[PDB]
Amino acid sequence: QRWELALGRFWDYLRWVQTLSEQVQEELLSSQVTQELRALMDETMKELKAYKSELEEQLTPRARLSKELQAAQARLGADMEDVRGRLVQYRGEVQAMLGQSTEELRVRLASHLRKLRKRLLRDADDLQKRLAVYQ
Repeated sequence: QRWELALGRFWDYLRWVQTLSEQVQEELLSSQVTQELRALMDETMKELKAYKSELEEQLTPRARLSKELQAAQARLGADMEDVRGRLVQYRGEVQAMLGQSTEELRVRLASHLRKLRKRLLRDADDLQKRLAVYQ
């Protein structure tokens, strides 16, 4: 699916960001990372909505699976939005610290991202299965 490929590009970027290399940190504090993740997330949600709408339009006279599918869409979007939000929060916290060690913040950020990756795995799988049934 187009939306699955767009989600793949989001994943590809997130796996690099997780490393929290000094290059990642440069591009996080400059806002390049959060700008790019926003673009990747918006494309994923745009393609997912377009696909769902095409399926919708293909159907005849399920009404419950429809609301549960809307919820599965929303969960994926919320997962991606929370990845971005954690990275924006990290940047704001570092700006506030006058050059002192960030190490504790990066350990906490890395943990938030690992938990979000588990959620992304399960929420995308649920959404894929639900879309296939809906079709």
